[PDB]
Amino acid sequence: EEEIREAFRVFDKDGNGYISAAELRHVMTNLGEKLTDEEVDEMIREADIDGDGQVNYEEFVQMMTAK
Ligand SMILES: [Ca+2]
Ligand SMILES: [Ca+2]
Repeated sequence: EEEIREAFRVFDKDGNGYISAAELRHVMTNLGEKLTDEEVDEMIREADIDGDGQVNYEEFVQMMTAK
């Protein structure tokens, strides 16, 4: 949980409590993963359950902790 929360805070550059798709591109691109805007749209749409177009802490946990 702390690893996921700390990681979630690391991607929330503005501390808004929500990770934007472009923010995902920043972390994924520097993390060594280069995704296109559509590939991130797929990850956002799959992890975005409220269709808000962004990943919140609960969605991030399920997407990375998808049991
Ligand atoms: Ca943010
Ligand atoms: Ca969402």
